[PDB]
Amino acid sequence: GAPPIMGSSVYITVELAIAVLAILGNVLVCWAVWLNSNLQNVTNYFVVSLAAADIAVGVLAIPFAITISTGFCAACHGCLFIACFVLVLTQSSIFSLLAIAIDRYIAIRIPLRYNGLVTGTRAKGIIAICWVLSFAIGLTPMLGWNNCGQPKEGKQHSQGCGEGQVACLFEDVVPMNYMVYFNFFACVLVPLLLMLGVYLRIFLAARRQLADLEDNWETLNDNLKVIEKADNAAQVKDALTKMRAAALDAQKADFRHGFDILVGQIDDALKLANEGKVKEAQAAAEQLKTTRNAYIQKYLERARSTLQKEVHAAKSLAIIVGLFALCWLPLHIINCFTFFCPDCSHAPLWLMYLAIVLSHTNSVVNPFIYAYRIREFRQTFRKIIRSHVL
Ligand SMILES: CC(C)CCC[C@@H](C)[C@H]1CC[C@H]2[C@@H]3CC=C4C[C@@H](O)CC[C@]4(C)[C@H]3CC[C@]12C
Ligand SMILES: CC(C)CCC[C@@H](C)[C@H]1CC[C@H]2[C@@H]3CC=C4C[C@@H](O)CC[C@]4(C)[C@H]3CC[C@]12C
Ligand SMILES: CC(C)CCC[C@@H](C)[C@H]1CC[C@H]2[C@@H]3CC=C4C[C@@H](O)CC[C@]4(C)[C@H]3CC[C@]12C
Ligand SMILES: Nc1nc(NCCc2ccc(O)cc2)nc2nc(-c3ccco3)nn12
Ligand SMILES: CCCCCCCC/C=C\CCCCCCCC(=O)O
Ligand code: NA
Repeated sequence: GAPPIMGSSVYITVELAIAVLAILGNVLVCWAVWLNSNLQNVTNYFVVSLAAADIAVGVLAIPFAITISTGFCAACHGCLFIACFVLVLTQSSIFSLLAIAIDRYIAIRIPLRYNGLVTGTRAKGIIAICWVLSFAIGLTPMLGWNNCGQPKEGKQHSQGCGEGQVACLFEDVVPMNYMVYFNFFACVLVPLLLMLGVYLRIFLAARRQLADLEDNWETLNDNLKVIEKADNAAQVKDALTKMRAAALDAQKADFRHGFDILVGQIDDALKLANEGKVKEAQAAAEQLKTTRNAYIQKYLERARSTLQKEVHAAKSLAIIVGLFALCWLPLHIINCFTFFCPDCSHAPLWLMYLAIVLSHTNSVVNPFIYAYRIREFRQTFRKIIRSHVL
């Protein structure tokens, strides 16, 4: 077999390349939020917490990963910290992603109550709690759920470690039942499915409110034609009363002026209809068309635009969650095979390190998603680049 130093030279070189890109891209994200006040909102404070975790992958997790690949001799609990620190960062990322999804769900479901419920001070408290919990979850093996008590004696002496020390290799010290049941199923898979559900509910909420808007508009147009071809006064009254309710639920969901005019003109044409005079009620109802073409349509178009922007923004953030799953699932699935099929040959070492490298590349991608999908980030990236390096 080829000397190990050659394959490991490739692995280390790729890891360092990834580390550099992870640091630089995510520093740019934090720099962007710091300088641009329009990026300083609660949503982007979770983005920054996420960027901080990805910087930490480059500065600490990748160096740790290089170290533990050598199988060096170490006190088992020190090795455990080297092996598990990345799990703290991945857990922090999951909490940040989950918080962003819930944030966007609150924004679209109760926007009038959003800024009252979701504040920067409460968000900062949530970020601190999530980091603390990330340390507890990621370092649980250090509390005793580990195989430090059953060291591999052959590797210990073949590597020449003193006693009290282990050959520091991930799968020798971190139990597979922890990685599969606790880390993967409970701490990764369940939150991922939760976020899938929240984003589904976001798109459904946006679709329902768009439909409601269109319904109210066609209800105001349909009943206009009804009034224009009516003949009994009860006819005109029935239609006008269905326009008033439609006009009010649209009011809830200088346009306060446009609707005052609309409601007033409906009330006018309504009191005429109650008095029997229909032709003058129809005449009064036909001026609604200019209030509609002058105010209501304009507001219904920008309400449509706002929802479309929220949906497009929700899609961009959902892409972040999908790429997280794509980059981390292979390693988890491999662990499932190692754990659940003792009759299977272990995944080959080159595939293990490909899966590790892939998980680390996730710390590089998010800055690119922001620049391509989010105008405010893209433009802030441009200004920073063209001004502070050229
Ligand atoms: C930059 C600062 C904030 C963080 C860096 C701290 C890192 C380098 C420190 C903190 C704890 C340290 C570990 C503590 C215990 C051991 C066991 C020993 O047998 C080998 C070294 C080893 C594995 C240390 C490696 C270095 C280590 C991981
Ligand atoms: C998108 C998410 C929900 C997909 C997660 C599905 C994972 C848990 C599934 C997909 C393929 C499955 C593996 C397929 C084959 C085997 C071999 C069998 O001898 C042990 C179970 C084992 C190892 C399965 C474990 C569970 C597994 C890894
Ligand atoms: C891109 C993501 C979503 C899907 C990738 C699925 C990958 C991780 C799956 C597809 C085929 C799987 C391999 C199929 C066969 C074996 C041989 C067995 O003795 C060890 C596990 C091992 C080596 C599996 C490891 C996991 C594996 C490589
Ligand atoms: N199984 C596993 N192994 C490693 N590194 C050890 C790779 C290895 C595996 C077997 C072997 O004989 C020599 C080396 N890192 C790992 N990281 C993870 C992981 C992180 C998050 C989810 O899974 N799993 N995982
Ligand atoms: C400024 C950020 C500092 C970055 C710190 C990262 C440095 C790499 C950390 C771990 C390498 C040290 C572990 C090597 C122990 C080998 C001891 C031995 O010979 O057994
Ligand atoms: Na991350």
